[PDB]
Amino acid sequence: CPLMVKVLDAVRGSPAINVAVHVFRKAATWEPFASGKTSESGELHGLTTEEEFVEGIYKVEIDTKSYWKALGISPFHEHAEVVFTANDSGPRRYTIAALLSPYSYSTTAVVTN
Amino acid sequence: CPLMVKVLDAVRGSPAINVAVHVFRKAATWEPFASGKTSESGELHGLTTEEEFVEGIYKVEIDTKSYWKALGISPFHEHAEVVFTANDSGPRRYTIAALLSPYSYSTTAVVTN
Amino acid sequence: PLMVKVLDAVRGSPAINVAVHVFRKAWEPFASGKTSESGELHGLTTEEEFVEGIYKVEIDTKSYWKALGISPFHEHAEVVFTANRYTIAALLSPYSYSTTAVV
Amino acid sequence: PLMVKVLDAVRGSPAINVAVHVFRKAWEPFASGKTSESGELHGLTTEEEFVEGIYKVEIDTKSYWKALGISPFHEHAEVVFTANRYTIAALLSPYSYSTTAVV
Ligand SMILES: O=C(O)c1ccc(-c2ccccc2)cc1
Ligand SMILES: O=C(O)c1ccc(-c2ccccc2)cc1
Ligand SMILES: [Ca+2]
Ligand SMILES: [Ca+2]
Repeated sequence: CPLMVKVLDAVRGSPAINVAVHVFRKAATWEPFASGKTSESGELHGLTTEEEFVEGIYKVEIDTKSYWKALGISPFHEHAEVVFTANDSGPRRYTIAALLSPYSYSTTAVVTN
Repeated sequence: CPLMVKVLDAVRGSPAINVAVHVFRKAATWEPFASGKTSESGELHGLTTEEEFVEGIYKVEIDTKSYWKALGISPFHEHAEVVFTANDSGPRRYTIAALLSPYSYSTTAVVTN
Repeated sequence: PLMVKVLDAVRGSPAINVAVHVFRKAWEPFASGKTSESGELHGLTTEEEFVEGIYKVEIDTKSYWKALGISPFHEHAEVVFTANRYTIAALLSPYSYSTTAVV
Repeated sequence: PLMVKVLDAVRGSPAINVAVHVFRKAWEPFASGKTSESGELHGLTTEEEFVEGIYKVEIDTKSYWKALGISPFHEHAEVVFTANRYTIAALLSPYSYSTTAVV
């Protein structure tokens, strides 16, 4: 799946591979929810399950800093942090897509069902 | 596949479904090369083949105008037109991704092999 | 030393009267304001105050869209960077945003 | 009536000395120039000349990246719109660009 993240690299013209993604959910403060790394295709499947993914405000943080530093590029953003309310009118499936540059990022959401 | 196009809609939070995509190749003027429509997932596979996709300058035109008009939205851009040299140092596979808004578009490329 | 600009990709206009909050990591509130008629927010800080460190610029996009009658995806366009004149620009759509920094 | 601005997302700077060509559909060349130190190109046209119609703004991004020693994907960031003050902004990366219009 109900939460998928896809990341692309604007500098290299590739997927952003092995980038850390942390998801938090807003507590009664940000409580850890799930995390993972992108695959060779830039995708991260299997973050969560239908049973774990409840209504709430979620924060997806993509660790852009480590990713650029590891490629020998200077990162401006510390991380790319997408915050949204999920499932408020019923369960949906979300894809969070992000395009990364050293001084910019773009992000969109696809919401289904 | 060697040329794939993926389109997303920033207004509706969905794939851009059934959007016309025309590809031209620069002639000895823009000669028609291939065209198609995006699927229910926003993707257009099967534009061309390894044997047809030669070196050249290619223009991918995404018909944003028809797409917005059909949804009852006012389009500013007539079309989103990505122009690139392909295969100059050998065959590669290209994915052209585009994110559409009425007054803006973002596009990136993923290049493999 | 720090300017924020916000643009609306759906209407093709500056995003007016948008709340912008800036935090510095000790998140200490650091500066805030509302966008002008041009989509720009000047006068956030001073050179004396704006020291190197890690800043978050949080733009209240949700309130913006809701005032226009459009249901938005995000709570805010939130933007986190290490410092060390900065213009932070945000381009808004209901289900998307892009941000950049020009230094 | 028509301004073009170009930003570099890799270096976090204005894109300086970039060629910009504007065409009007009869493609008739209509206006052109090079970006200034601020990444902006003013003085392209006049209110008398800038009539409603379909315009292409073509930004010579390839030459820009090549001067910096970076191999670029695109030939140009080309941008096509129906008119009817316009600022057309382009944010450049080697394998990507975003463009917007603020009217
Ligand atoms: O693989 C995808 O579905 C995909 C990933 C990223 C994008 C994207 C394009 C431009 C800006 C931001 C994101 C589009 C499609
Ligand atoms: O008017 C400006 O200064 C400006 C316009 C657009 C952007 C921009 C931001 C994100 C994506 C594309 C363009 C930045 C600055
Ligand atoms: Ca609810
Ligand atoms: Ca060759």
